[PDB]
Amino acid sequence: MSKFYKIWMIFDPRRVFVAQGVFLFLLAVMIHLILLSTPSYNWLEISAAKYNRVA
Amino acid sequence: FYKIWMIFDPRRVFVAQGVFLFLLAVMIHLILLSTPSYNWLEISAAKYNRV
Amino acid sequence: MSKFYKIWMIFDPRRVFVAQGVFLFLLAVMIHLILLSTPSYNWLEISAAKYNRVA
Amino acid sequence: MSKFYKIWMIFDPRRVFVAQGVFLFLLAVMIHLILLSTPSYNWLEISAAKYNRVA
Amino acid sequence: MSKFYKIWMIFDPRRVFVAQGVFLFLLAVMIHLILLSTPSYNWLEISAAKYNRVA
Amino acid sequence: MSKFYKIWMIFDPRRVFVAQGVFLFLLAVMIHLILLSTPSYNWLEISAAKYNRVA
Amino acid sequence: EVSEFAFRLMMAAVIFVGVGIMFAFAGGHWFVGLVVGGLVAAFFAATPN
Amino acid sequence: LGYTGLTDEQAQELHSVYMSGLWLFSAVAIVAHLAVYIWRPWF
Amino acid sequence: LTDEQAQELHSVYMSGLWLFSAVAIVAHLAVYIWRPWF
Amino acid sequence: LGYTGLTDEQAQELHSVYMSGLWLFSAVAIVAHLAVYIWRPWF
Amino acid sequence: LGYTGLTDEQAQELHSVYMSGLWLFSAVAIVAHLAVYIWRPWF
Amino acid sequence: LGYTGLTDEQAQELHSVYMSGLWLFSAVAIVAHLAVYIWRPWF
Amino acid sequence: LGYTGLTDEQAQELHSVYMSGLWLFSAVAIVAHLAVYIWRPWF
Amino acid sequence: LGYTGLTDEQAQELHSVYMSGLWLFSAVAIVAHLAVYIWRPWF
Amino acid sequence: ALLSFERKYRVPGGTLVGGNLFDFWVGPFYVGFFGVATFFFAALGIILIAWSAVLQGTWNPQLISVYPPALEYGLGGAPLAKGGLWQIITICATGAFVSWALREVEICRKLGIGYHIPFAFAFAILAYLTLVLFRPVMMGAWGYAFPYGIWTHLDWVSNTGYTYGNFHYNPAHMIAISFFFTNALALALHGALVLSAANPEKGKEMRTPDHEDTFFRDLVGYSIGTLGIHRLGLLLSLSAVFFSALCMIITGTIWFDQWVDWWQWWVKLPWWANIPGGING
Amino acid sequence: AEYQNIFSQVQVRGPADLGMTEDVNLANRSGVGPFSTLLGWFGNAQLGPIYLGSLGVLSLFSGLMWFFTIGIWFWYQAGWNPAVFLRDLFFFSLEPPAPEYGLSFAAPLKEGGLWLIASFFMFVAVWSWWGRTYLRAQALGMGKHTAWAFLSAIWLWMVLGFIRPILMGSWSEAVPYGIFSHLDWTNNFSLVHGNLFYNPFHGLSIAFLYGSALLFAMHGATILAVSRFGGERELEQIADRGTAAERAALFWRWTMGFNATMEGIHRWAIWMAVLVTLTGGIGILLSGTVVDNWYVWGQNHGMAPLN
Ligand SMILES: CCCCCCCCCCCCCC(=O)OC[C@H](COP(=O)(O)OCC(O)COP(=O)(O)OC[C@@H](COC(=O)CCCCCCCCCCCCC)OC(=O)CCCCCCCCCCCCC)OC(=O)CCCCCCCCCCCCC
Ligand code: BCL
Ligand code: BCL
Ligand SMILES: CC[C@H]1c2cc3[nH]c4c(c3C)C(=O)[C@H](C(=O)OC)c4c3nc(cc4[nH]c(cc(n2)[C@@H]1C)c(C(C)=O)c4C)[C@@H](C)[C@@H]3CCC(=O)OC/C=C(\C)CCC[C@H](C)CCC[C@H](C)CCCC(C)C
Ligand SMILES: CC[C@H]1c2cc3[nH]c4c(c3C)C(=O)[C@H](C(=O)OC)c4c3nc(cc4[nH]c(cc(n2)[C@@H]1C)c(C(C)=O)c4C)[C@@H](C)[C@@H]3CCC(=O)OC/C=C(\C)CCC[C@H](C)CCC[C@H](C)CCCC(C)C
Ligand SMILES: COC(C)(C)C/C=C/C(C)=C/C=C/C(C)=C/C=C/C(C)=C/C=C/C=C(C)/C=C/C=C(\C)CC/C=C(\C)CCC=C(C)C
Ligand SMILES: COC(C)(C)C/C=C/C(C)=C/C=C/C(C)=C/C=C/C(C)=C/C=C/C=C(C)/C=C/C=C(\C)CC/C=C(\C)CCC=C(C)C
Ligand SMILES: COC(C)(C)C/C=C/C(C)=C/C=C/C(C)=C/C=C/C(C)=C/C=C/C=C(C)/C=C/C=C(\C)CC/C=C(\C)CCC=C(C)C
Ligand SMILES: COC(C)(C)C/C=C/C(C)=C/C=C/C(C)=C/C=C/C(C)=C/C=C/C=C(C)/C=C/C=C(\C)CC/C=C(\C)CCC=C(C)C
Ligand SMILES: COC(C)(C)C/C=C/C(C)=C/C=C/C(C)=C/C=C/C(C)=C/C=C/C=C(C)/C=C/C=C(\C)CC/C=C(\C)CCC=C(C)C
Ligand SMILES: COC(C)(C)C/C=C/C(C)=C/C=C/C(C)=C/C=C/C(C)=C/C=C\C=C(C)\C=C\C=C(/C)CC/C=C(\C)CCC=C(C)C
Ligand SMILES: CCCCCCCCCCCCO[C@@H]1O[C@H](CO)[C@@H](O[C@H]2O[C@H](CO)[C@@H](O)[C@H](O)[C@H]2O)[C@H](O)[C@H]1O
Ligand SMILES: [Fe+3]
Repeated sequence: MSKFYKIWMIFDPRRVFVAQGVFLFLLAVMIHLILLSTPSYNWLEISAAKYNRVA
Repeated sequence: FYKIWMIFDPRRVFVAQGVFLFLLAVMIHLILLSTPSYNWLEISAAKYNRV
Repeated sequence: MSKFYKIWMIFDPRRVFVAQGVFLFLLAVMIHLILLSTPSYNWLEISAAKYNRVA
Repeated sequence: MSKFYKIWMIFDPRRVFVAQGVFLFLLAVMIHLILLSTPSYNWLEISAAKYNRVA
Repeated sequence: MSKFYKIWMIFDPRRVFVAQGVFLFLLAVMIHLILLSTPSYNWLEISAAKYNRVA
Repeated sequence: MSKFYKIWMIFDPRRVFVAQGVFLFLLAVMIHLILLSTPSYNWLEISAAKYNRVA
Repeated sequence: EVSEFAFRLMMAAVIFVGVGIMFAFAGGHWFVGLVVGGLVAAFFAATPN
Repeated sequence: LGYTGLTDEQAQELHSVYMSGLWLFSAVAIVAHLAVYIWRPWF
Repeated sequence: LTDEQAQELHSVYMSGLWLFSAVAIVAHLAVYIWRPWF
Repeated sequence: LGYTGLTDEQAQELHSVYMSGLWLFSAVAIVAHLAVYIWRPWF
Repeated sequence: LGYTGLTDEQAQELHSVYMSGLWLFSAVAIVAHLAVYIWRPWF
Repeated sequence: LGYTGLTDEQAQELHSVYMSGLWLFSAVAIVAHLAVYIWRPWF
Repeated sequence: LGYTGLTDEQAQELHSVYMSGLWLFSAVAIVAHLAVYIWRPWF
Repeated sequence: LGYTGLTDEQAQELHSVYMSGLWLFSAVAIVAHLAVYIWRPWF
Repeated sequence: ALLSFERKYRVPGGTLVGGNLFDFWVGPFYVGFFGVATFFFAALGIILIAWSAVLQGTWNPQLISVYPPALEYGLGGAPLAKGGLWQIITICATGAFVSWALREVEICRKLGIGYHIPFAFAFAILAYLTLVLFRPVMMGAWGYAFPYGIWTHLDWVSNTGYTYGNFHYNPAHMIAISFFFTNALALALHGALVLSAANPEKGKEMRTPDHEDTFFRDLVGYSIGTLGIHRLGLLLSLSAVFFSALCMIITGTIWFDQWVDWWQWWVKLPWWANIPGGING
Repeated sequence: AEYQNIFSQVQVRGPADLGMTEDVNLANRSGVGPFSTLLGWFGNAQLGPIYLGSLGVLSLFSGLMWFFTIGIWFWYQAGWNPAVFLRDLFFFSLEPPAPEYGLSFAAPLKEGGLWLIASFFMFVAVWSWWGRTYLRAQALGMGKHTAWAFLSAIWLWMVLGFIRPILMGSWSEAVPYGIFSHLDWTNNFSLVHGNLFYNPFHGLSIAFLYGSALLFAMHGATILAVSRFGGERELEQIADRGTAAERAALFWRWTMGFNATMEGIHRWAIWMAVLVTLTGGIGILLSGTVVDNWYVWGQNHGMAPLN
């Protein structure tokens, strides 16, 4: 269990960290886009309805 | 099992596993989201009368 | 927290700052376009209605 | 804050100045074009309506 | 302000002056073309209507 | 004003007179073509109408 | 034997289709999948060890 | 030993700092999830 | 890599798979408690 | 040692002012969100 | 010292002039925005 | 000093003549805008 | 001094000839514009 | 002295011959324009 | 009869099939097992075209036209006078083209050169088989192939194209055209540059490859180099043919409508589909 | 497989090459550009220098004004809207004067006066670039083969934009500047002239176009196949024939009964490509001036069956 750190002797941290950044940003963007494409969770439209902003 | 780390470079195996497992996991969630009986966001919206 | 500075032992700051500047601008432009694409948050159209500037 | 001047120890000021000048003009043009294409803010058409310059 | 003259120690004046000459001509051309494309500001059509030169 | 003569110490006069002659020719043709495209200023069509040559 | 760049091209192709499908769903248009999946797979293909 | 040059000591050091980054990142996420759940429960 | 390194790395790897699969088993139980598929 | 050739103290120097850039940038953003939220709340 | 070869003094000198141009450009833009807002408010 | 190889006096000499051109061009432009505005206001 | 290697005396002479051409060309153009405006005013 | 290796003496002579060609060509052009204007005025 | 340097190269071996049985020359032409095959298929196809002209009732070589079977035959064999001759000639053509490529391989082997030439020719064969074999069997009839006749195969091109409106709007066809035009440009420049170096101004020494680099750098700011231009000319040609085959194998198989309508996907992207003005608003 | 020499295995880089001097005015060369390691996999990595003398200034500034004139017309057609500009980009078109204006210059700016202005900038740009190709060869003491080859492309371009419109008597015959519109013009031209496939010079032009792809496929593949012998050092093979040139010649001799030389294959190359646009320009120039219905012409010249 304790030895998980040895992965950094087999991968270069530059490559891993860039891949992590790309991975996490894409995942976050994908999730926010799905919520925006879900009418029950599109916060801009929820607010528009709540405050009677259209007509 | 453990002899796979002789058959291959471990970097390739971990790259291939990590990519495939993520694409697998994502598509299973996309299948559930495209299934009306299991889309949690839609089920929640019906429960809480949001739509 | 304290040891996060060691990232500059890994990443050359020049390359990071270019990538970061590009990322932040595109992220900002993306969000402003989303709001302009939204009738409840397109400030130019909200303005036109508020002051009755069209017709 | 006031250590910000060290950015010039990392970035060649020629490449920064060229990049910035291109960025600032293209951004300014982009915004003026958005406003020319927006009927509530096209200043040429607004003045044409104000001064009855057509019909 | 007064130290701005050091820009000629960073940028070669020959390259700047060519770049600026092209920039200012294309900008000036664009604005004159925009106004010619604008019925309220096309000076040739304005004078034609004013002096009854056409139709 | 009086010191503008030092332009010739940084720009090769051969290049400047070429670039200037090119510029002036292209600008002059462009303006004459604009006037020819302009019915109120096409001097050949004006003189045709003036002298009843358009037939 | 498969060289690192040949492996990189294979994984980039897998990444292209997988990222393409998920962003096509998330973006609500297949072109969003093509743009995102393409640029990510190109980044992957360009970067062998 | 392994291909990418960091020593065992450096691997331990980097992993300890790395994990502290993950915990900070995931802590901020947990608060954001709690805020959204309190506002609009997804179950 | 040596045979020892292969045995070492595999013993590390399997402990990661045990953790991941345990979290997955809990997640399937959580979905089952919420809403079974059978 | 470092892939950049920075020493430890050089990395501390550069990070300490880098973070001040982020804190400045985010502080301006927080005011921007505050003004916009006061103008048109999204919750 | 630096990757560019600029000394600390050269960087301090350059930044002082650059920052004065930045604030000059910002001041003109602020007057430009203020005039446009009085002419035709967007908010 | 300098990437261009100009001395400080040369750069200061050159800038004085450049600025005189910029102000002259600006003055002509200001008069042109004033004439066009008095002829046909755009606000 | 400068990039072309012209002497200051050469540059003064060359400019005096050039400006004699510029004033000659512009004088003809001014006469042309006056004749066209008298013929057919564009304002 | 200049770029071409013509002497000032050669440059003065060549210009005198060239200008006599220019005046000859332009004189013929002037006569041609007068004839056409007499025949068919374009103003 | 040999070229003055040829004899040292005319050694045994390198054959794929037949050993020494066909390892000989007929004048300049190397034979081999596939030379026998190529000649037989070529002669048979040529004579069957001439016989098809007898059946057609014309001797004008511009009017000779061997049509494929009517669509009613599907992928079955037709009567020889009613498209079965096209079937046999297509088999002969395919036999000749493949035999010719395989003969080039054993010529490469005897000369010790790379296989780039027969590999490059296989792209032309696969484009041909796209139009006569793969696309017709996907579409389910031989009658979708083109007829063997000098002007009548252009009628097939015209009729096939206008089935989908203006065929310029096929996106793969646009790409293929761009490679074809770019290849002809590169060929002209490459021919001219080598000749301009080998044949300088009168009485000058031959220019070096350094002058070739210099001319193109001076002209366009870049030179691809002597190796790069031959790589380029090959890949431009092959890409043109690859995208040609692609543009046809999708046409009538996955795409059926007027190709101009395909481009509406871009115009009707949701973030700008409804913005007024322009051409499409 | 063995190594195919399509992409380099190892790149090397040295001091930048400033080029040969000859009679070139070295003051008009730029400095060297960056080295692209991406391009260095396929060709040379070095970018630049570039030569920028008097005709280059004329050509680039005229070409810029051509491109800018079309661009500002597209921004006007877009209603100045950046989203519409990118949406409709391939659909915008700067169109020649309508037929009723003939060859006159009286057409309004929106009605083809801007097309004339842009076409003037194009004319100057292309012809001054031709003189640039000629003079760059002259200053290096090279043969003028490149300029004369380029004149064949200019011949088709001149026919399309200038000569055929004048012979037909209106500018409306010329090509519109626009991505889809020039394709639509290409289709319309064939339909008006009764199927351009039956224009024999269009048929020849296609033969040479296909022949150019054939010949460059052959030549490129041949040189790569002998590159293991230094075959791509073609000028040295011309000056001193090695086994590379001999094996190349014999491959084609044994294949098809005849061959080229290392010089003379480039004579086939230049002429094959030149003939595309040489025959092309003749075929277009004949269309509408001499033959208005090429299919009917083909029926009367024994190449299409009679009705
Ligand atoms: C202007 C726009 C128009 C379209 C115009 C399109 C033109 C396209 C031309 C392309 C030429 C490429 C080949 C080439 O080598 O180019 C470089 C070459 C040499 O360069 P250099 O620097 O001057 O010299 C270097 C020196 O070391 C010698 O080099 P090299 O040995 O390689 O040069 C000899 C070449 C060059 O010869 C030519 O280029 C002749 C070009 C003829 C073009 C005719 C096409 C149109 C007519 C056909 C239309 C047909 C359909 C209508 O030698 C050869 O290539 C010889 C070719 C022999 C062909 C023999 C054909 C005989 C047929 C008659 C048989 C009768 C039997 C009874 O340049 C030249 O020699 C000058 C080329 C001049 C081109 C024509 C210019 C326009 C002519 C018409 C207007 C002016 C006259 C009225
Ligand atoms: C590629 C996409 C289309 C097509 C579209 C067009 C169009 C469009 C045009 C032609 C043209 C030609 N086509 Mg076709 N053509 C196709 C398929 C073929 C095939 C084939 C086996 O696939 C062949 C041999 C031909 C042959 C030919 C020639 C008659 C002519 C000149 C080609 C050329 O120079 O090419 C490059 C090759 C060389 C320069 C080398 C020399 C080639 C010689 C000239 C070929 C002679 C073929 C001979 C008459 C056919 C009978 C063979 C004998 C029985 C042995 N076409 C398919 C269906 N083709 C043009 C023409 O003028 O048609 C009348 C024309 O306008
Ligand atoms: C429905 C459409 C019609 C048709 C209508 C036409 C028309 C109309 C024309 C052709 C022409 C051509 N046709 Mg046809 N054609 C059809 C069917 C075909 C088919 C086929 C398989 O069906 C094929 C292969 C062809 C093939 C061809 C080519 C052989 C020929 C163009 C050569 C060339 O390179 O032009 C492209 C090259 C040029 C135009 C030269 C350009 C040179 C200038 C100087 C470049 C300037 C560049 C500029 C300054 C910008 C530079 C910017 C850079 C960034 C630096 N046609 C059908 C029947 N075809 C042309 C021809 O010659 O006909 C005889 C022609 O005009
Ligand atoms: C892939 C890129 C380009 C390419 C490449 C290419 N072609 C090649 C090669 C290469 C690399 C060769 O090595 C090979 C060769 O040896 O060249 C001299 C060949 C070749 N390319 C040829 C022609 C050719 N290539 C063409 C195209 C192209 N070739 C591509 C654009 C075209 C057309 C129309 O675009 C033609 C006409 C030959 C000169 C030659 C192949 C010779 C060969 O196959 O010889 C054996 C067969 C015969 C001698 C005759 C067979 C006769 C048939 C049995 C009957 C006729 C049937 C035919 C279908 C009739 C069609 C009638 C037409 C009116 C439609
Ligand atoms: C023999 C026939 C073939 C042929 C040959 C051929 N073409 C040639 C040559 C030859 C032998 C040359 O020598 C010449 C050349 O230089 O090649 C490298 C050329 C050439 N063939 C060209 C193109 C071309 N050739 C084509 C085709 C063909 N070329 C035929 C297949 C085609 C098509 C449609 O098939 C095209 C498009 C050019 C690359 C070049 C001629 C260049 C020329 O005349 O340019 C004039 C215009 C300019 C110099 C500039 C235009 C404006 C640009 C946007 C630049 C702007 C610069 C500015 C500083 C930036 C502005 C930015 C702002 C707007 C934001
Ligand atoms: C719509 O629903 C969907 C479809 C999305 C459902 C599917 C969801 C899926 C499949 C989700 C998958 C989620 C996953 C796999 C998430 C993984 C997250 C991880 C692993 C996050 C890790 C974050 C780590 C961070 C932020 C670490 C940062 C570290 C640092 C800042 C320090 C780095 C170390 C340094 C500087 C030390 C250097 C050392 C030396 C010696 C110089
Ligand atoms: C889609 O979204 C829309 C477009 C609708 C809205 C969103 C828009 C967005 C996201 C906009 C973002 C804008 C940003 C990020 C703007 C940033 C602007 C900045 C940072 C501007 C900086 C300007 C600086 C200037 C003008 C500096 C000038 C300096 C000088 C002239 C002097 C230079 C120094 C010299 C000469 C000293 C040399 C010294 C020595 C010793 C040689
Ligand atoms: C998908 O749908 C939407 C977009 C609506 C929702 C999703 C949004 C998402 C996923 C957003 C994600 C946002 C993120 C991850 C933002 C992160 C932003 C960061 C990290 C910003 C950091 C900014 C840092 C700045 C401005 C730092 C500036 C530094 C300086 C000015 C100092 C320069 C000098 C130095 C470093 C000293 C050099 C030292 C020496 C010795 C030479
Ligand atoms: C509605 O339309 C649009 C969308 C286009 C609206 C938007 C418009 C925008 C974004 C406009 C932006 C405009 C800007 C950024 C303009 C900037 C103009 C500048 C920087 C002008 C500078 C002018 C300088 C001049 C004229 C200098 C002239 C110099 C001379 C005449 C003398 C020549 C130089 C000499 C002698 C120096 C050499 C001396 C020695 C001793 C070596
Ligand atoms: C866009 O829509 C339109 C076009 C309608 C409106 C817009 C128009 C625009 C943007 C117009 C812009 C116009 C401008 C900026 C024009 C500038 C013109 C200039 C700078 C003209 C100068 C001309 C100078 C001349 C003709 C000088 C000639 C010199 C000589 C004849 C002397 C030659 C001999 C010399 C120098 C020898 C001396 C030698 C020794 C050795 C001492
Ligand atoms: C981003 O926005 C900006 C504005 C900055 C830049 C954008 C630029 C854009 C979007 C440019 C678009 C360019 C396009 C789409 C160009 C398309 C060109 C095409 C496809 C041309 C095709 C054929 C053209 C031909 C055959 C033209 C031949 C012309 C001639 C032979 C010229 C003959 C000369 C004439 C007619 C002039 C006669 C008049 C006088 C006064 C002598
Ligand atoms: C690369 C070469 C490409 C060209 C290759 C051509 C190969 C042709 C092989 C044909 C093989 C035999 O194909 C056979 O044809 C006959 C006759 O049409 C078809 O027969 C079909 O039509 C006949 C009448 O015309 C009906 O009576 C029959 O019931 C029907 O099936 C068979 O269904 C098919 O099996
Ligand atoms: Fe070659």
